[PDB]
Amino acid sequence: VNSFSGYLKLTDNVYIKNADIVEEAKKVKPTVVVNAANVYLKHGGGVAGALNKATNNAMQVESDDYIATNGPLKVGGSCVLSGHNLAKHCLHVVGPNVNKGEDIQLLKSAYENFNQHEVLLAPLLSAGIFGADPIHSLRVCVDTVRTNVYLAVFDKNLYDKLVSSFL
Ligand SMILES: O=C(O)Cc1c(Cl)cccc1Cl
Repeated sequence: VNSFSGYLKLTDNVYIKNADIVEEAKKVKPTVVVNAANVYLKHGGGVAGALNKATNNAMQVESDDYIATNGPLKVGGSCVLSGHNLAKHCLHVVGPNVNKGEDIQLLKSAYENFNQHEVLLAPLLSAGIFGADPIHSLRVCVDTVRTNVYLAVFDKNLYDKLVSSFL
């Protein structure tokens, strides 16, 4: 049993809810919250901007030190950093950004990072400002992640379309 409440069960291991990932993290304090990161860990907008704002910019300060030491992530890659006030850990995962022309096949590689964690609160990778089709992102998630993933979808309209269209 875990703390997550109000989710619809899609599969054995994948759950979904219409929720603000920031407000969900604040309530649950999950072991792992996933950030929709870019390779520079520049948390300007979308999910990353919202998570970072909720940490009062402490996520960005930590991230800048990580990049200064290690250099940029790979598209499809990840790093584990602090969850600050939101979670124990933040798994920063880089899905391909269609608005930069990145290979959508890298979305499966991105989701494979989730398998290193038994339970996660996450957004749909590569959707939102990254430009991918969220329906596709959900299919790749279900067909790739084997650990228990709780997906937060902010827009009620997209949430309802993801559920209604789910095979
Ligand atoms: O949650 C939403 O409504 C839209 C959304 C964002 Cl903002 C970021 C990543 C994935 C998705 Cl699906």
